[PDB]
Amino acid sequence: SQKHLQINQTFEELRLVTQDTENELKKLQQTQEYFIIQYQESLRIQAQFAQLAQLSPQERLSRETALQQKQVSLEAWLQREAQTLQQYRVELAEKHQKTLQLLRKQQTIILDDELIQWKRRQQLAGNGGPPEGSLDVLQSWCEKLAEIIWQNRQQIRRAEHLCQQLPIPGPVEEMLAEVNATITDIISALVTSTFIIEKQPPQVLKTQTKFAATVRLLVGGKLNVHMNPPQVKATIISEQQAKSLLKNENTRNECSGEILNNCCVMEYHQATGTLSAHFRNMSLKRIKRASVTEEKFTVLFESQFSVGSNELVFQVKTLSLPVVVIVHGSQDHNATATVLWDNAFAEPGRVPFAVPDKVLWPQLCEALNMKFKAEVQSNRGLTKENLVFLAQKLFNNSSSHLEDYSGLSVSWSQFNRENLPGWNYTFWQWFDGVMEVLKKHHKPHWNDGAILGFVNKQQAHDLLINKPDGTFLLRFSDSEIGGITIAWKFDSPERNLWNLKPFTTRDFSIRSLADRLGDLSYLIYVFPDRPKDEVFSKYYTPVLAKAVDGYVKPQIK
Ligand SMILES: CN(C)C(=O)CCN(C(=O)[C@@H]1CCCN1C(=O)[C@@H](NC(=O)c1cc2cc(C(F)(F)P(=O)(O)O)ccc2s1)C(C)(C)C)c1ccc2occc2c1
Repeated sequence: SQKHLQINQTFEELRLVTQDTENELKKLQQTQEYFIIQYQESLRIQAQFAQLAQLSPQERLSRETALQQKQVSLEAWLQREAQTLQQYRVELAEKHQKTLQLLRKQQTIILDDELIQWKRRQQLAGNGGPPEGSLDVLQSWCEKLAEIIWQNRQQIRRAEHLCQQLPIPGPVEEMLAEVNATITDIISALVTSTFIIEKQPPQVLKTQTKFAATVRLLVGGKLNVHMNPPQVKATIISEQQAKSLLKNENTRNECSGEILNNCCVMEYHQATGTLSAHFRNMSLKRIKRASVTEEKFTVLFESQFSVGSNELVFQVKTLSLPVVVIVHGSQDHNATATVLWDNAFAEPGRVPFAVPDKVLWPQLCEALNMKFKAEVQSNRGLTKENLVFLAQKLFNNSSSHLEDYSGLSVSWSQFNRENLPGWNYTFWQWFDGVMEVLKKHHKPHWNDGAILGFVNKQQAHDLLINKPDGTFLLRFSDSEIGGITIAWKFDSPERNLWNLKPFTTRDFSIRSLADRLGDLSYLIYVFPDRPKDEVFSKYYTPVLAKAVDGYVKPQIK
């Protein structure tokens, strides 16, 4: 891939230049060590002058002049090697600065781009979007970042220890403080950012229901963390409690309810190299709520762990995607609309649960189509024609051209607060009502094309006129939520086009949609041409004999 293999180039380049500094560090370590032994030779030259100063000037003539020559040269060498030791120290800090600034570039790419892309993909998958996929790619990149930063951290620890053993003043001290300032800044960011929720908890959480979540740390294996697997504490929080948590204005263990099994320990898995806490049996015990259906909450996962050193401790916190809490499950219907809006229209880097008031119509379309396909479980989504029908209903306009609605904004109030033109419901109620009846028992029929649905009473009439005396279509009724009305043709005294009473799921519980179509004589050709028993053959109930009626084997009528 494009910037996928570009990452690997600037990753390998980091490992190469980090090895060059490793070579220069072991080299300087030797240069210094020799210099220390040579300095003791300079000290030992003087003590030699004392034992030399005993005998006659017959021996002292040669001894004192040779010892002077050896002391001058060694003293000039020690003085030049002393500058060399300092110059080399600087060149190592310059190199360490260079590989760290380059490491920051690669860090930001992994964390602020590829990670955010994964998290956005995850966000939209809540609304039915495409799956975000495995973290494998980002774990490998995070491990590299963790490894390279750790290597550079221990290198500058060793570089520092040499300086304390042999101090040389100047720029070195300040440049070393700067590399350390950067080194901690990089690890802190790397640590906090890779404590992520792999499998988010249910966004429409029903009280007293077993739910699950999975919080992975991407730098578990490649750092001194899996050795002591840390305890992770799940905690339900409010939208205000989250805005405070992020601005650092929290007050102790502030929260909004109890969670059974809200504590779990991370597990290290060899081969996968993954450190992950799978909260398999969580459950909501109670809630706080100072609309109920428009109330955002979040599962706050926290943990504390050390990274090798006893001093090096980090406190990690990650927030779940906003969840709406329900108790009776009856209001799942409206909860879904708030979650839908949030998952679709959340702005990157927003303050906790900041969604826009209005959005342009085709933005909302994208979302409705996304969720629609996902719910009815079919590849047949909302066509440009169906999109016009919903634009007509929502905006209360007459136009049949989709491009007309392009600049129009749907507010949250227009979507699921104020009711439609002359109805006892909102657009989301009508739309979700339709997905619900389809999903509940019409998934095959929708997929098979047998339910045109998104056509108005007029649209249906200006279609079945030019059709034989039994042609009919299936339509979504505007008056009865989740209702499917039949539009058919049959020439009689006054009327020749007819709209039968809409069927609600109640009616479908008694007799099937297919059992009801086959039950009616007049209905004989499904629109446009297709015969009735051709489209609904499959779904016809083969009346099976009862046991009470005395049948030893399964029989049909
Ligand atoms: C074996 N079998 C299944 C039967 O018994 C079949 C017999 N049947 C009928 O013919 C019933 C009996 C009463 C009148 N009737 C009708 O069919 C009449 N139709 C209506 O009364 C209405 C049509 C619409 C359409 C909309 C709408 F288009 F969707 P909108 O866009 O405004 O929402 C809304 C309200 C209404 S009221 C008639 C066709 C005009 C004669 C009938 C019985 C119990 C039913 O329960 C559900 C459907 C249904 C069907």
